[PDB]
Amino acid sequence: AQGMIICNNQIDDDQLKAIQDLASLCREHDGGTPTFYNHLLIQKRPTENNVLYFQDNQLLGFLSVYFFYEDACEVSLIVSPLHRRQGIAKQLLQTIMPLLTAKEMTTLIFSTPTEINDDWLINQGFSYRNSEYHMQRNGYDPIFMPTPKLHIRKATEDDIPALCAIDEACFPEHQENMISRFSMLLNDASYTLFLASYNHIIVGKAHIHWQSKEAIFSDIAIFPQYQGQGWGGELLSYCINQALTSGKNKLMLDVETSNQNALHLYTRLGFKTANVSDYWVIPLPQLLTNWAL
Ligand SMILES: *SCCNC(=O)CCNC(=O)[C@H](O)C(C)(C)COP(=O)(O)OP(=O)(O)OC[C@H]1O[C@@H](n2cnc3c(N)ncnc32)[C@H](O)[C@@H]1OP(=O)(O)O
Ligand SMILES: CC(C)(COP(=O)(O)OP(=O)(O)OC[C@H]1O[C@@H](n2cnc3c(N)ncnc32)[C@H](O)[C@@H]1OP(=O)(O)O)[C@@H](O)C(=O)NCCC(=O)NCCS
Repeated sequence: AQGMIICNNQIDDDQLKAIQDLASLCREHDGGTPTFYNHLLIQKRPTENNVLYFQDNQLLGFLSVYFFYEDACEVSLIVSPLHRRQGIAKQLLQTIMPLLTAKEMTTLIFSTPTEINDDWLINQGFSYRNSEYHMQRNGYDPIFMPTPKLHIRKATEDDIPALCAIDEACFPEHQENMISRFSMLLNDASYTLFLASYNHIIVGKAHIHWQSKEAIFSDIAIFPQYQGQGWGGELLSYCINQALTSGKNKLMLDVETSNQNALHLYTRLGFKTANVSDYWVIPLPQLLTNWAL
């Protein structure tokens, strides 16, 4: 008999592959997994945010907290489907709550696989917020496009006013960091900000972040006034074919949404939903009375 609880501030390489093996076992049974931020896990973070639960040399539970907002934190938590309703989740949370009360936390955000937990979550005071589709296009075949009607080019530092017009109309979350954020993106060769123009009028954009064997798509936008014309599909088509020409076949795209109709164009250019996570909110004091402290 042996139980062991490790609480640290950085996931080492072998711990990471134990965590990924446990997560894959949960994907086997749950149809999906919570959202993990691997770059944050393997980073030396200021506090002890990771909790690993072992039983006879076996990783059975894992929790990590991410401090994104001010009074809110995101929690990714998994327990071996073969060892559930044994209190492993309350043990992991008991471990982390001293850190949470010290940071003055008031609200917890849990990422969860869809459907399977809906009824007991809502019956315990959790509130659904949104969902996230982690998409991948893995085919080697390019997109065969009709007559191109857009001119598409890499944005230089001289397209900032157009980039800021696009952001103002589509990405209000960057309002007051926008010029300085663009100045760094445009002077980083691992980022390509594609500008789409129809008859010399700029109609939208899309970002590609190049990695050594992947390409990460983000910040796709067509102005609402221009969204009927087929330009969103042409722009994204062009970016896909650019990544394939560049020798990257793992194309990533993450979409936060509460309705699946925001997936129509992407799935139709060959992206598929590799994982879906739901995000539920609960007041911290309510969680520690429904779960014994
Ligand atoms: S201020 C602008 C804010 N930006 C966003 O919210 C970013 C995400 N969406 C977009 O930038 C545009 O909605 C995209 C997805 C690029 C579509 O632009 P377009 O409307 O120009 O693209 P097409 O005309 O080529 O495509 C029409 C086809 O696909 C589905 N569609 C509409 N809206 C979406 C969204 N939001 N997500 C996925 N698919 C979407 C449609 O089926 C639309 O086709 P129909 O002919 O309308 O059936
Ligand atoms: C829930 C999970 C995260 C931990 O489960 P666990 O170790 O089985 O949790 P516990 O045994 O600590 O039980 C704690 C509270 O679970 C709630 N809970 C867990 N599973 C539940 C279920 N299937 N139905 C109702 N409540 C459940 C209860 O309040 C349980 O309380 P009780 O048994 O004392 O009444 C596990 O089901 C899992 O890893 N699921 C997949 C990942 C996921 O959904 N993460 C999101 C968590 S919000």
